[PDB]
Amino acid sequence: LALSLTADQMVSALLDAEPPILYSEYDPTRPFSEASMMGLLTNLADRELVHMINWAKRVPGFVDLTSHDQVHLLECAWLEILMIGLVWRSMEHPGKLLFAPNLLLDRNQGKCVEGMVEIFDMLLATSSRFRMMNLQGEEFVCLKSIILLNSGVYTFSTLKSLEEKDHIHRVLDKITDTLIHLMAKAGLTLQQQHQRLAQLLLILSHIRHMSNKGMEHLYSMKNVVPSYDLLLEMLDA
Amino acid sequence: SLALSLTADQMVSALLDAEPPILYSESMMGLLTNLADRELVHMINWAKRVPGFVDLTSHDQVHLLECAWLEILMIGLVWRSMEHPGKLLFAPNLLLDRNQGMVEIFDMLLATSSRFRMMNLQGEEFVCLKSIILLNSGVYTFKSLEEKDHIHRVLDKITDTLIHLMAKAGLTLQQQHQRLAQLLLILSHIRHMSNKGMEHLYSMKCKNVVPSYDLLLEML
Ligand SMILES: COc1ccc(N(CC2CC2)S(=O)(=O)[C@@H]2C[C@@H]3O[C@H]2C(c2ccc(O)cc2)=C3c2ccc(O)cc2)cc1
Repeated sequence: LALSLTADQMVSALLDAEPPILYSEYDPTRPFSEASMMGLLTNLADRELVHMINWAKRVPGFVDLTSHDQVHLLECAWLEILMIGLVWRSMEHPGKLLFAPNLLLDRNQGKCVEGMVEIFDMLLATSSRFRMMNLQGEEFVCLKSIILLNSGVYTFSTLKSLEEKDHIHRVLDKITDTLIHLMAKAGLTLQQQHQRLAQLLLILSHIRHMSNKGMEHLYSMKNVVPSYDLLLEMLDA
Repeated sequence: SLALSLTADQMVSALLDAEPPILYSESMMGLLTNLADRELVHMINWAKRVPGFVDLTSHDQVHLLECAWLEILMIGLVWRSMEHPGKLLFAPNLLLDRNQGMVEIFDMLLATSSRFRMMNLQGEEFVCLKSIILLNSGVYTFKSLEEKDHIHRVLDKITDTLIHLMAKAGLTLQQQHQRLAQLLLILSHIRHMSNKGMEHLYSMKCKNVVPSYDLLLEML
């Protein structure tokens, strides 16, 4: 059904699929230690993951994939999705990261965990870049769906496999069409439309980078990462 | 900036003419390190000819190269291996396949090579993509505000260059932006491959081959 959506139907589907805003655990002891703060973020992240599978099942075209390739895309994308959501929540709070409405952290609180100030600096800079470009909500939900479909597609010798990759790349093309259509409705010229598209997609490489760093530093300290069976369990419900 | 007055055809001509030669190979990590060592010297001199790159302070040029150096090598590899399905053409005399492989990276590099082949990636588009990698990889990690604004204009020029090439080649508008999106989403997998390779380099204890900031400033 996904490839039959017009642009505006794609936007509506994605908007209505949006996950809820969750709160951090209430009145934790502050200030934080390294362990306690990581406990809070791990607890929030784990609760956001249930809602991210609900959201992914509603991304047009996702369900058409085999459960195996659904899990694979979520394994590859889950941190990038958590991170772009964090950056979007944080746009209107310059200098700060809004992990939850009750958990707004300034730069110097990232120092609690050993090398998580560097990722904080990267998330803040991305939020400024979104604020500069005046990223629109309809653009964000498109970008977040691109992350889900694109991040894992390149590491899927059966003929079945080529069919899903083509189906991926067809949905991605449709979300590209959708992004362009929103820009044209906004009133951007063709040249501005092309430049803004590239410039939203180029930011995705940095979000990949941040995600890879996040994992990397995490390890240099592991089991907290969600397992295949866990993602696959949650999917089957 | 004369970079910002360039037409699409001047931009391609500048990048095509700055293309480094394909070098030859002459322990498998030793061979690759020797090759990469020689590849680097050409990449600095190539980066200096990317339009709008020398208008950056030497501090910012180094930061971009430090961020982008392994993505640039990797995309070169993928481009050389594109007509050798199943194999990676590290050099005309060092063509390897999966068995010789670091199997994780190899399969990611091969999948990237197959994607470029599936899309019929053109050499004019190739050079455009490497320039983007160089200018985009470290711009978010950065006087500072004039610098970033300059880099985003040059990036807009390369976008215009890519779109112009497609328009010539006969693609419709819808095919043009779809084309542009597919090329740019591949860059995000190249960044991922660079990160994997980078942590792997350190995992195998060879964290000395990563050119440092000072080394790049010196070569520059
Ligand atoms: C035996 O163990 C291994 C562990 C890893 C690998 N890797 C990829 C495996 C092949 C699929 S890799 O990602 O670490 C790294 C990127 C690419 O392959 C390596 C390499 C390089 C870079 C600088 C060095 O000083 C030395 C090696 C690469 C490279 C060099 C030149 C070039 O033009 C293009 C790419 C290989 C062997």
